[PDB]
This record gives sequence, structure tokens and C-alpha cells, in this order.
Amino acid sequence: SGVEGAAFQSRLPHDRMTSQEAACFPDIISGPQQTQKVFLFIRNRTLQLWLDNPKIQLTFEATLQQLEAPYNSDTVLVHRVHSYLERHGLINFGIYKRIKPLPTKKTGKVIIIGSGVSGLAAARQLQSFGMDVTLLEARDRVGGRVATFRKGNYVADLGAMVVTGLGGNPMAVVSKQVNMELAKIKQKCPLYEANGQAVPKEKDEMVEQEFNRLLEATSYLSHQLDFNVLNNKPVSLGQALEVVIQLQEKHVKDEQIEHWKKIVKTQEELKELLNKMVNLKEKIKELHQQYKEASEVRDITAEFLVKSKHRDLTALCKEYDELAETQGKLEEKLQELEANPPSDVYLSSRDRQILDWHFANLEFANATPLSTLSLKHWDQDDDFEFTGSHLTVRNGYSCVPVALAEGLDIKLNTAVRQVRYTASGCEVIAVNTRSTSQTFIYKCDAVLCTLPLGVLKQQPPAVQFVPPLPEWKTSAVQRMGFGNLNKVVLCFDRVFWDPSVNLFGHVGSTTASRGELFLFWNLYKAPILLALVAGEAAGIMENISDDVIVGRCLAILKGIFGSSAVPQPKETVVSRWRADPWARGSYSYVAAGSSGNDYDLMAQPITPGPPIPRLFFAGEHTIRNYPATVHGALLSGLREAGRIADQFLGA
Ligand SMILES: Cc1cc2nc3c(=O)[nH]c(=O)nc-3n(C[C@H](O)[C@H](O)[C@H](O)COP(=O)(O)OP(=O)(O)OC[C@H]3O[C@@H](n4cnc5c(N)ncnc54)[C@H](O)[C@@H]3O)c2cc1C
Ligand SMILES: O=CCCc1ccc(-c2cc(F)ccc2C(F)(F)F)cc1
Repeated sequence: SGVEGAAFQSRLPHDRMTSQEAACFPDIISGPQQTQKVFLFIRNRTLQLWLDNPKIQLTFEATLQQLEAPYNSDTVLVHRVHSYLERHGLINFGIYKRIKPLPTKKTGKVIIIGSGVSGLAAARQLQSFGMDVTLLEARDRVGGRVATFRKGNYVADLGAMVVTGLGGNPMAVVSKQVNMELAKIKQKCPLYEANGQAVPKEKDEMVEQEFNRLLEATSYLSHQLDFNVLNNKPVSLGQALEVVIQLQEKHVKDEQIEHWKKIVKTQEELKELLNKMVNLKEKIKELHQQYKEASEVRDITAEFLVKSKHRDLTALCKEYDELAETQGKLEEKLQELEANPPSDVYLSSRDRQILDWHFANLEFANATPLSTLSLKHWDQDDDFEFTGSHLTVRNGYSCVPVALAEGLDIKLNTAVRQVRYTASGCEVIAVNTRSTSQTFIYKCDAVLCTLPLGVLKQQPPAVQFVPPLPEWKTSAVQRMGFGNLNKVVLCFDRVFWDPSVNLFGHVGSTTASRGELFLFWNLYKAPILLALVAGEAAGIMENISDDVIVGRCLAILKGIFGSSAVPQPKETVVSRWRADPWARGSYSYVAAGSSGNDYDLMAQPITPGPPIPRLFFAGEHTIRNYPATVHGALLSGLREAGRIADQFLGA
């Protein structure tokens, strides 16, 4: 609906106050119900005004003038609701034209570490709020793990490239603000085996159905039967899958055994039956010799003898023909059995390879081998997935952080090395990545750390904290997963693939290598193919040079399309996200022995000892309900900007 749709697009229930709103409006939530409904209408209506035109700042004044009677009479409540929505980044976020220009007097100094989407989104908010903000970025560009290759007409993303559903997604708004072209991903994903032969549609569907069954069985084991600890070790999804596959093969073999038993028993009965017929034919042969001697010789005792032999001899053929139809009733049962054997195996060798492709796909979506994922919590965020098809960024995802950086004070080539925070202020120490001799010392009232989890995990530490971070924070950093995923960009001068197909799969020959170049993406205006390296392959393939890995790509493509069809690429690009010192991997995952609560602990600010919080955290690894995505990075920056403004400017 209308105001209903605005709540939904803001990830809020249209008919209930959230717990956060209840915190900020206790007089409302404890007061009469009719005022609760007035509150919800004003909130939903204000969200609608913003979402229907997110290129323009929505002021309190303009909200008041577009509310209908009688809501435009409660000026104070409107202001309370508008101020709340703005402070937390539900309206007036991203890039939009200001109506009310910024104050020249800044209040409070914030240093933001890192200039990815979470740092940029927080910076824009803090600046909007009238604070003095500087971002320090170690790279020579903004965007972090949004990273687009651009040369001539060639565009290709080496970092994020997928926008998940638009329903509920804040990137829907940013996409409008930046005029980013999104294209829905077409579903057809043909698979080719290692010999290049396409997988018949029916078998692709059979195997995909098994994959879904296996996943559902792991989830039942985990949540209904509490199979989550394995000899005092947290069980991984990988471990659980292989056990469920093991039981399926065990069940196939048992049904084979029960079938071979039915065969053997039927064969035994057929054997004894023939034996019984042998003895009965020998009995008729013997008796028929006595019909011959009796017929040979006629008085009444001899004639009677013929009638008695003839009567018994027909009776013995009555016995024999009885056994004959029991013989047929068996033989047809035997024939039927050895014509309809149950499954010989659960998964043929080729079937298991195709199944391993779907596991590679799952290792892509989590950026890690399945043996590292928490069985219980790997999909702990799935209640928050957006509705709609997934899309890709046709003109390159870097358009979003480039535009978010407009008007911000950003120091590039500036690597933070130490972060000192005391009950009286903060100092950030950074070195210039071009003259390591050159050192800077930025004073500020608060620090917003958007360092990637991979950087926080680094040992020896890349960034030193003074005082060191609390044990409860370092432990969460150690527990949480930080994955890896890489891409090969192949730029050609002609299209030799199916232009109507966005995706196609290469089925690898072994389990261990299932993530090697398993998925190819056709996304761009120029003749460009992207190949993914996922799972165990991702980290290992970083040690292979660009040339050898491109060769392996071309071998795969020549296997699918033909030797003569695949030219040499004009240009190639190969990501190495784990080796990248400013990322150390691609995105977080819920590791066995972690949980969603570690994402909440990562988000918790640090307060210096004997006081107010000085050190704040954002980044994809700090947002429990939306981890490992660009929108989660964004929402985490909006959240921290609100928490920081509440602290230093007042709610
Ligand atoms: C290969 C790949 C595929 C992906 N798939 C997608 C996808 O399709 N869709 C999706 O939504 N998500 C995807 N993701 C994840 C998504 O890109 C990230 O979750 C998000 O971009 C992270 O943003 P961030 O602000 O948390 O961190 P970052 O973007 O990493 O930003 C942190 C910043 O800190 C900087 N920095 C590091 N060390 C220092 C230092 N010492 N001093 C100063 N600055 C420093 C970094 O250079 C960086 O700019 C993908 C990521 C990768 C790498
Ligand atoms: O190249 C980058 C892919 C990284 C990435 C990670 C997670 C999602 C995602 C997020 C969700 F909440 C639900 C489903 C998915 C997906 F299936 F796409 F992985 C999308 C992209």
C-alpha cells in the first residue's frame, strides 16, 4: 500500500512501534493507543514523503506542510518524529540536494577510519548533523571493497557487484540518488562439466533438489535435535552435510541388500521347485512304463489295471501341471525383481560433481569453505532478506562510493597505524603510504573505526589501540569468520558466449577444487566475462600468476564454446582480496563457534577507563541482521552516525 509500503521499504512494521521507537518515545508507548496510531501514521507518512523523492532534503517544515488534517496541528509530535527519523538515517541519507544549507559552526571533531561505504555513509550523516568530519583512507581511492575496473568502454567490478532484492533495501534509494543502472539477473544458469558437455536440464534439477533436501536435513538436525556440538567442537555445516550424505548412501546400500535377498530367496524356491519336478517326472516316466506293459497284453483284471494306471497317470500330470504354473508365478516374479532393482548408488561420480557445484555456489555466497561455517547460525540473518530479484550494477558499483564522497574531507594514501583514546579525547596516528617517513597526528573527540574484520584480525596488528581493546572485543574478533572470494576479469573484443544468459557454471572435477572458476558472469556493455574463485580455491589461487589463471579460464571456455571460438583477451584483471593488506579477505561469515551475538559485540563502542564512549565501530562485520553486504555496510554507518550525534550533540 501507500504509507504501509513506506514502512516496509524502511524495514519497519507499519502497525507497531519498534523497540527502538519505544525507547525514544516512552510517553507514546505508555500513553493511549490512539496516540500510538497517530505516531505510526506520522512516521509512515514522513517516510513516504522522503522515499517518493529521495533526491531532495525533507525538512521538518516541508513535512508539516504536506501532512493532512489533523496531523499538521501536532507540530511538536511531528518535529519529534522527523528529528528521530533524520538522526537515525531513515530519511535524509545518501546523496540529496540540501534545502537548509549546513551551519558554518561545526560541533565536535570525528575521525573516521576507512572510506568504504560504511565510512562514507557515516561521514555524510555526521557532516549533515553539523560535525567536523575527516576520513583517513589508506588506499588511493574511495570505496574499499566496492572496487570497479574502468578502461575505455570496459567496466567490471572486482568487489561487490550484486544488489539483493529492492524491497526493504536502502540501496534502492541510493541507486535513485546516484542514477545507478541495475539489471535483474536472469535465472537460466546452464552448467557444463569439465569436458564441456552441458548438463541435461533434468539432471540439473534432480541434483538441485537433492542439494535443497540435504540443506533442510542439516537444519532439522541442528534446530530440532540439537546436533550442534561434536566431541566438544562446534559442528560445521560442511561436517553436517557430509554426514547426511553418508546416511543417504547407507540407506541406498541397505535397500540394495534387501533387494538382493528377495532375489536369492526367489532363486532358492525356483531351485527346489525344479528339483521337485525332476522327481515327479521320473515318477511319471516310471509309471508310464507300467501303462506300456499293461497295454502290451484281455481279461477283466488286466483291463481294470489299464484303467487304474491311466487314472493315476493323468493324476500325476495334474500334479505336474500344477507345479508348472507355480514355476511361472515364480519366474515372472524373478524377472520382475531383476528388472526393477532399486538405486545402485545415492550419487554417481558425475552426480556428486554437479552436487559439489551447488556447494561451491554456497561457498561463494558465504565467502568460505562450508567446513568453516556454523551449522546452527550460518544463515542466522535469513529472516531479514529483502524481497525481489537480485540485480547487478551494469555501470559499475563504484558509482555509489564515488558519489557518496562528494564534499567530504578525505585523506587518501593515509594508513592509520595507532588509535589512542582517553577519557578526554582521541589521537589517530597515520603514515603516508608514499613517504613512510611522513607521519600525521589527528586530534578528535571520537573515532569511528570501519577497518575490515580482516584488518582487525591481523597478527602482528596493523593498527595499535592504546589502551588495547577489551578482551570481550578482541575475543569476538578472533571468533568471527572472515572469508575470501576472488574474480577474474576477461576483456574480449567480441562476444562468443550466449548474450541472453547472465550466468553459466563450470562443474569442477574434484570436491577439493569445486570452487575453482566455477561460475562465469556476463554483466557488462563491453565483451567482458567475470569468473569466480570460491571456497578453498580462493585463497590458494592467489599464489598463481595472472597469466596461468587466465590460461585456465580460457581452457574452460574453449571446452564449452570451442577452441576456435575463444580469442585471447585484450585485458585481464585478477583480484587477490586475502593478500590485499587493506582488506585481508572479502567479507565476514558466521564461523563455527561464533554466532550473531558476535556481530552485536563488534558494534559496541569502547569507553575509556576511570566516562563517555570515544571509540565506535561500523562496517559489514558490525551489523547482525545484514552482515557481509554493501547495504549492511551502509546501514551500519547510518547507525553509528546516529549513536555518535546522540552522544556529542544530544537527542
Ligand atoms: C570480491 C567481493 C565480492 C563481494 N560480493 C558482494 C556483492 O555482490 N554484494 C554485496 O552487497 N556485498 C558483496 N561483498 C561485500 C561488500 O563489498 C562489503 O560488505 C562492503 O563493501 C564492506 O564495506 P565496509 O565499509 O564495511 O568496508 P570496506 O569497504 O573494506 O572499507 C574499509 C576501508 O578501510 C580502509 N583501510 C584499511 N586499512 C586501513 C588503515 N590502516 N588505515 C586507513 N584506512 C584503512 C580500506 O582501504 C577500506 O576503504 C563483496 C566483497 C568482495 C571483496
Ligand atoms: O560478489 C559478492 C557477493 C557477496 C554477497 C553476499 C551476500 C549476499 C546475500 C545476502 C542476503 F541477505 C541473502 C542472499 C545473498 C546471496 F544469496 F546473494 F548471497 C549477496 C552478495
